[PDB]
Amino acid sequence: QLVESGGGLVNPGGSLRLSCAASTFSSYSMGWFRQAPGKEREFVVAISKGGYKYDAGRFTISRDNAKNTVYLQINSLRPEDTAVYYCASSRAYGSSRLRLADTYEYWGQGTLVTVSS
Ligand SMILES: [Zn+2]
Ligand SMILES: [Zn+2]
Repeated sequence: QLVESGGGLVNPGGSLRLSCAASTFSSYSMGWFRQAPGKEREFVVAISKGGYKYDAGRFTISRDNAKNTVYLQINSLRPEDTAVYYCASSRAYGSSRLRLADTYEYWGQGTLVTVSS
């Protein structure tokens, strides 16, 4: 029900906007996670149903309910940022449990971001 878009080749120090389009979006808290080469999964950032954000300050989140979309902005890319980025939706209200993958029920396919130069 979720599709991430926008990944690609990007420069260190650059900026990148990813989008996660949802197929009743307003009733879900939305989170972004990432899996880098080697690393295990990392929480990135989440925005609750109510509009409140939970952070892991280069990664920011907005939700356009009227476009059924959540955006991840990465400002000032770093080599650590090479990863597949996953969007996820949870039926939970906002809490620090939105930093945990186990809280989410629906997930996207991921979009790959490669920091290079
Ligand atoms: Zn914060
Ligand atoms: Zn809009």
